[PDB]
Amino acid sequence: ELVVSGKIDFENAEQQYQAGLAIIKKQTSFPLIVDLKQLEHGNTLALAVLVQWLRQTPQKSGLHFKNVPEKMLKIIQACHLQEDLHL
Amino acid sequence: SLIEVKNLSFNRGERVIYDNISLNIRRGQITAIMGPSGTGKTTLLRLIGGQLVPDQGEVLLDGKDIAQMSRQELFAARARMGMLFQSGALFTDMSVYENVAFPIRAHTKLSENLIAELVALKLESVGLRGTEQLMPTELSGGMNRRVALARAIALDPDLIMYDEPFAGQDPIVKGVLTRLIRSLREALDLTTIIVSHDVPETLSIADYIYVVAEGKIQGEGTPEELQAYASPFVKQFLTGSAEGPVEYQFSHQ
Amino acid sequence: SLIEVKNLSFNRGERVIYDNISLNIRRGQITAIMGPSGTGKTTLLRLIGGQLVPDQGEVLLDGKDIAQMSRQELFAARARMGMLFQSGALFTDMSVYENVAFPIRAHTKLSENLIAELVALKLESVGLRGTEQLMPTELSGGMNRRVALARAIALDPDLIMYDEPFAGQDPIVKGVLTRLIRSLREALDLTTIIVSHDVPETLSIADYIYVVAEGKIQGEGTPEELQAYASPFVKQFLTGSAEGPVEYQFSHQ
Amino acid sequence: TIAWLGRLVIERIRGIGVAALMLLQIIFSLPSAGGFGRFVYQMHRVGVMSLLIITVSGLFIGLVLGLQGYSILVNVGSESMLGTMVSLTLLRELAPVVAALLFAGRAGSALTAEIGSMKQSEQLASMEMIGVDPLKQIVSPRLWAGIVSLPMLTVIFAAIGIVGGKLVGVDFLGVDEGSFWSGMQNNVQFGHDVVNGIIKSIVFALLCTWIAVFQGYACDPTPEGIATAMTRTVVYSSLCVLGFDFVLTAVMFG
Amino acid sequence: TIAWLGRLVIERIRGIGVAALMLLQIIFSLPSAGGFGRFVYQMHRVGVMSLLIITVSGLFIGLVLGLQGYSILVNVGSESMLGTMVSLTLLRELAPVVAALLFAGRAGSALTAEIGSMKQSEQLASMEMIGVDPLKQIVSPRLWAGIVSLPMLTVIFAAIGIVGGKLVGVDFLGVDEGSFWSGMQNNVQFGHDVVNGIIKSIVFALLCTWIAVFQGYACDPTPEGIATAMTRTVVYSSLCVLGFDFVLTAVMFG
Ligand SMILES: Nc1ncnc2c1ncn2[C@@H]1O[C@H](COP(=O)(O)OP(=O)(O)NP(=O)(O)O)[C@@H](O)[C@H]1O
Ligand SMILES: Nc1ncnc2c1ncn2[C@@H]1O[C@H](COP(=O)(O)OP(=O)(O)NP(=O)(O)O)[C@@H](O)[C@H]1O
Repeated sequence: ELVVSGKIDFENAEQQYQAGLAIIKKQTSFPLIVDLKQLEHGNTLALAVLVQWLRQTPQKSGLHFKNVPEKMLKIIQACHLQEDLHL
Repeated sequence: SLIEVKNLSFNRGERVIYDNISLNIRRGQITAIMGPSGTGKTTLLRLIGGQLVPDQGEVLLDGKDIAQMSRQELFAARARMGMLFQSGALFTDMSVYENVAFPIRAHTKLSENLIAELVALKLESVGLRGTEQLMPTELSGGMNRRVALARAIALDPDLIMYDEPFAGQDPIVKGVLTRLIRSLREALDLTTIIVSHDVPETLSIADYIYVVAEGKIQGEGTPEELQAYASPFVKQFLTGSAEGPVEYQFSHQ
Repeated sequence: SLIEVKNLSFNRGERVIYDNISLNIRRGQITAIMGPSGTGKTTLLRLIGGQLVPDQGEVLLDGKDIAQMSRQELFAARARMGMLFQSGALFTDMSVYENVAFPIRAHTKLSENLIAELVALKLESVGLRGTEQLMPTELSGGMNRRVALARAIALDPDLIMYDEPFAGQDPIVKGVLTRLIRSLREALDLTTIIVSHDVPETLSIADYIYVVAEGKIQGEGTPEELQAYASPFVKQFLTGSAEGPVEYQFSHQ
Repeated sequence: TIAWLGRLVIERIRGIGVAALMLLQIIFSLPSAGGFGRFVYQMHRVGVMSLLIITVSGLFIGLVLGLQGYSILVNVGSESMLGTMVSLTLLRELAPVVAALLFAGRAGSALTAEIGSMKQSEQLASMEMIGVDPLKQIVSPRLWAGIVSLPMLTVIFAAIGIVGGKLVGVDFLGVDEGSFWSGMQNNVQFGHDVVNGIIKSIVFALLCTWIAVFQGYACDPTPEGIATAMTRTVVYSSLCVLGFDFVLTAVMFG
Repeated sequence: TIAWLGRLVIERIRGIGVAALMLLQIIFSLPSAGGFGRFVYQMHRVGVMSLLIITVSGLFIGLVLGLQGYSILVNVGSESMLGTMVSLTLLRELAPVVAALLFAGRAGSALTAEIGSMKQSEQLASMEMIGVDPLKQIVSPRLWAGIVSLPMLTVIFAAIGIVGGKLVGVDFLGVDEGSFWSGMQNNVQFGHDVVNGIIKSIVFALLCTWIAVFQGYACDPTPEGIATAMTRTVVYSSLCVLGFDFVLTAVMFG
């Protein structure tokens, strides 16, 4: 529903990070699904941001594998970060 | 991006190491360099646009001459490279966590939370998750190389250089390094350079190979093509035959 | 010479390197030892050579227990073997003449004129006739190593040991050393031991191979038999395959 | 034949010019760009770790001066001189020299080896490839930690030496204590002689550390180079200290 | 945590036991006289190559003693005292210590580095299989060159120091040659002001070289260890010289 869209670069990582945290503060269960295909590709730190966001509510299975960009899922699989995140 | 080096000439210690080298590093491809030891392999990589200054010729990144053009761009441009130098360097005074984290601080200004997460992701990409608090000096040799590589790919660089990664090792490790290269060239859309003496491994990895000796390129091609052009030097070099343009010192009397 | 090694055990300080190794070094044959890096390959040669004290082990030279030999028997026995060490072990303070000549003075009392002729013959047999009177420090890599070998064969020993001869990186050198081993093996009726790394080069030379890891023999056989009975450790080891009994740290939350 | 020496002299002097250039590049107070936590840490290796050696040396020197002074003074019959001479000897000539030589010396050698190792290992090359100028990370805090540490150690050395001097000169050998302390005041002063001892140690600290950094860092990567550099630092550090000690003492007390 | 120190101390002391055993074997049995004809070569790198440093330092020390002696002695008896103090100081305390430490530096680290490499390269080890005992072939002539060389250097250091003292004390600063020379003869006895300088020199020569050989011939074949060995030979022989100097001078002139 609430999607932190656009390019996550190193330079603005801090603000994109806080925007997501604000979305989390307004927490739902099931956690809101984020379309990550609205993000610009080629940024591993985008994942670092996404991982930290999910980990703010680690007890919640807020997984949206369908909305993961192909480049993002390829780095996840290559790096053994693959988990059953299907929905 | 594409990297071009043209008419390179370099003299160190009053000797010429390189004489009019002309290279085309193809984007997204694996480019490899082979040759006799002690002939400039590390030097040539350093002259790609590192810290060495050529006497003649040009270095082009994206077609632009890196010499002079400009300070700020070059500082930022440097964030696009990662390397393993010879045995591979780790800083002894830093934990593994810090060795991987280190280059991040050269170009970014991040919260402790995000720098920590990037280190965790990069260590898992090479099978090192969970070794963050150990000092690097306590690692086995197979792990020292993997830690250094995690540093090299820490900034999402476009070019990874492996300086003689296959030179001397354990067959198990050779299997692992080969796999990491295959995994990463795809996962990160990388352009890579492998410079190595161990011809049998290079021949099955690279898309394109240059054979360099005595300061000159002595033949180029895909591995299939190099085998087709048996200049005595290249042919002996790529086969291991003891016969060819090599010397022994004798004369009977 | 047949060398028996039985129930070998050896610790370096508190660490066990070997645990009941049983070897048969076959007369007139080339035997070889392969295994993972750092598992004591050199330690084993040093024990075979009698330079280390085995812990309750038995070592027999032509059936004779080395532990029971008198000073004269031991001294004379030294003239039965020569070894080429991993670094080449040349003496920097002496010219090539003395480096090859040197061991002759440990066992003989010869006129300077005959000493000089033996040096000339031994250097010729390895292509070093023209290096006479040069200091060894001025030699190129391949030449440097050949001199060291010339010393090892200076006394016409029965047994030659080569410690990591195929770890050289230069394909040209690999060509030459392979030929010298075969050439000398035949010319002098030698029994030899090759202890190395990079499998594409010991599997085509040895007549018989032991695979050693973690203080144990992991299998033995001719190159063909090792593949036939390649217990998974051996199989992946000789193949250089990934997914063998190789671990890395891993857990996630 | 002869030209061999000539080539050696020419290359060593060229090297000095390089060292001078390096000192100029490092000395500008640029390191403020990063944190100084690194400095505090570095001081651990150049200063704190060497206190044991300098302390033991100071005690033996003090006791030796005590016994030699005494066996001469008993032929003058004037024992008040133990105070005056133990103090002047240590403050003017020995603390600034013994401390400088034991310091570099040990710290000198170890520092040379450590920087040189970082060159040989390719660690420094990597830093430039990353983009962090090594002079601001590896060299800077090492040069300054050496500057602060030696002068401070010089003071401790003298302090131990004076105490060691009294311990034998007055307490075992029967000298009336009041003349010892009076002899020190008569006529060596805190505002003059102590000050000159410190000035000489600032000069020595710079010569010793500057050389140690240079010898480690500025060298093409020859494998035998580290051991040679370590020996060379000890020799040059030592002659520079003695050559300068002469010209400075010749002015301060001339 | 704490037991760490415990283990460090225990092992370092075990090592001294080993050193004692090594010394016994090298000195105790040396029958191979035919090969000892080469120690004269070995001496080249201990004695011949070290005169430049000992000579230059001897001159600076002599000149410094001259200037400091003079500025104190103008209030007590320079006409008689420059002679007596310059010669007793150099014969009793400084030639045996300054030369001993400069030597420990220049010859000591170089020698330990050399044995170290002989071991690290495995070159030394290859001799065992040739039947040539490395202690009789490699170590013997090095230890002996050290014993002879330091004492001869010690004398030269003092000889230069006398030239230095006179050069400033008598020739630039206005003192009589007559009383300088006679004063020295009146107070310096061969027995035992010259002789004790030599005795202390022999003790230091043996102790200092013994350590350099021992540490170079290290147990652990790791490259990091060469630099460590070099630093340690300087530190240990340095403290040992000062410790033994104290006891010997205490006896000789007490
Ligand atoms: N900075 C330097 N200045 C002067 N000489 C150097 C320097 N660095 C190394 N040497 C020499 O310059 C060359 C260093 O690079 P290089 O030839 O590329 O090594 P390499 O081929 O990778 N060595 P190797 O891995 O053993 O085959 C060699 O010829 C060295 O003898
Ligand atoms: N006295 C000693 N004390 C402690 N370690 C020692 C000593 N002497 C030698 N070393 C040991 O010597 C061993 C030699 O065997 P190893 O480590 O397997 O090297 P290697 O055989 O050349 N390795 P590789 O080339 O892969 O076959 C090392 O593990 C060192 O610890």
